[PDB]
This record gives sequence, C-alpha cells and structure tokens, in this order.
Amino acid sequence: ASQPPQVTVDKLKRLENDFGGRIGVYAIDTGSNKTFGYRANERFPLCASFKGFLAAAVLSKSQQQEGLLNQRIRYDNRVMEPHSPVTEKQITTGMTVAELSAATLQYSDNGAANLLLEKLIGGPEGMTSFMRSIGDNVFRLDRWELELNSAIPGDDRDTSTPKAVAESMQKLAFGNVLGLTERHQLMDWFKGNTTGGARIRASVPANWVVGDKTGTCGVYGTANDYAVIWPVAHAPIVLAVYTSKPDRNSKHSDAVIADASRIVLESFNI
Ligand SMILES: C[C@@H](O)[C@H]1C(=O)N2C(C(=O)O)=C(S[C@@H]3CN[C@H](C(=O)N(C)C)C3)[C@H](C)[C@H]12
Ligand code: NA
Ligand code: NA
Ligand code: NA
Ligand code: NA
Ligand code: NA
Ligand code: NA
Ligand code: NA
Repeated sequence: ASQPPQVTVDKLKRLENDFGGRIGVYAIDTGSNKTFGYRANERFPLCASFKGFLAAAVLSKSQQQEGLLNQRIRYDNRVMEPHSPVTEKQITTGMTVAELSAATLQYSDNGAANLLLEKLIGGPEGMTSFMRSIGDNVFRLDRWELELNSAIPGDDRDTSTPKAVAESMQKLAFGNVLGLTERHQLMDWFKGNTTGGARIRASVPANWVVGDKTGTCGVYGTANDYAVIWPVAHAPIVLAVYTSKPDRNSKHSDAVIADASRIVLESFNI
C-alpha cells in the first residue's frame, strides 16, 4: 500500500534540481518499521539540530542525579553568544537546568547550549559520547556554538546523517535509553519548539501533532529539521530532512524542507 521507493526518489530528485542543492531524508514508521531514505547516509551539517539531543543528554544525566533538572545555574558577567533570546533575559534570576534545556531546544538558544555543554555534558566531546552511548556511531559534535555552524562542504566536523538523526530520535522518543518520565519530558519539549513552523510542521495537516528541532547554519544554503509526527490514529513517524547548497552565499529554503517532508510522508500512504 505504500508508494514505490523509486517514485519517492524521483520526486525528491526533481525537488533537488529546483532547489539547486542536496536534500537528504530518512523516515521511520514506528508501527510497521517501514523506512525510506534518500541520501540517507550522506553527511550534512547539524547546525542547531544537535540541541534536541543535548536536551536528551541532560535528561539522561538527571535520570541518575536526583534533582538535577531543578538546579539553578547563574552566569553573571558571562558574554552571551549571538541568538540567546531566553538566556539574555535571565541573568539576574539565573535559570534551572530544565529551563536551559527547554530554551536551547525550543528557541535554539546558544547561551543555553554552551552553558549546558560546559557545565553538565562535557563539551562537544561529551555530546558525542552521549550519542555513542545510545548506539549512534555517526553523529559528531566537534566545536562549540557558534563555530559549529560553518557548514563548509567536505568538512565532517559537526555533522550527522539523516538516517542517524532519525534513528537516534526514534531511540530517544520510543526506546529504552530514557525512562518514562524522561521520554515524556523530551517529547513535551520537542512539541513546544517555536522555530519550526515553516518546515516539517508546514507539511502536515493541522490536526497532526509534531515535535521537532530545526537547524539553520546561515551559510551554504544549509538548514534542516527533524521530528516525531503523530498522524491521526496512526503510529508516529520519525523524519529527518537535511539540506545544503554548494555556494557559500546562497540562502536556505524553508519551503524546500516542507516540500521534501510532504513527499516523504505522502509515500507512506497513511
Ligand atoms: C545562530 C545559529 O545558532 C542558528 C541555528 O542553527 N539556529 C536556528 C534554528 O535552529 O533554526 C535559527 S532560525 C531563527 C530562530 N528564530 C527565528 C524563528 O524562530 N523563526 C520562526 C523565524 C529564526 C538561528 C539562525 C540559529
Ligand atoms: Na504520483
Ligand atoms: Na558541518
Ligand atoms: Na528526569
Ligand atoms: Na526555558
Ligand atoms: Na559560524
Ligand atoms: Na556538501
Ligand atoms: Na525556495
């Protein structure tokens, strides 16, 4: 009952040619275990999309350290990175670990990302080792915000693949690597993301529920989104959509990500 894979490939290749870049995807029907990929094992820059996994790493650490989420972090006289919309307002109050995690995921807050990487997760190396610990042998985070966003073609630093991103999202959302409380909290955070309205969310009927995390490097036409999608009375779908363009000075396209997502989701004939 699903569409032939080549039909879906054919559609994505036409979309790619109109876009003038590369589109990589991977999707998993968590109920049938049917999958679809296109450029699924090619590396793409993560950009901010790692922050959803950073929030998961924090939750995994809290599952072993009672009360970690409520711990208050203060950062008086810290130089805050560009795009710190939540953390720049909370210097006087500080923020809890839960609030930092929610901010980094839902607002892409860089101050929050680097605070959590410095104080809780152990830097890019620690982020990568969390992903290794869940069986993701592909992901790599090498640099801190914002240097990780350079998106240079051929540079494998700060990259993953659509398949690895989708597989890791599936494990975290639905597998055994996080406890029930932690899963539920992670899903709530993804559902409340604020930066994805023009991407995967724009590809689905408005009564479907979506949790997602975006990435927008700001160079080389490079942008992405990954998500859990809950269609009406169907098993959730996990989807990753990554894009890049060869020229440094091109812009990314939200619409191309939404259109790619629609093509892939339609292929499951839900
Ligand atoms: C500087 C890097 O950290 C960038 C990165 O990646 N982030 C994202 C994103 O997560 O999409 C964005 S998209 C930006 C966030 N706020 C805007 C937004 O939410 N909307 C809905 C337009 C656009 C930044 C450019 C940031
Ligand atoms: Na058709
Ligand atoms: Na990269
Ligand atoms: Na917890
Ligand atoms: Na928050
Ligand atoms: Na940069
Ligand atoms: Na490239
Ligand atoms: Na476009």
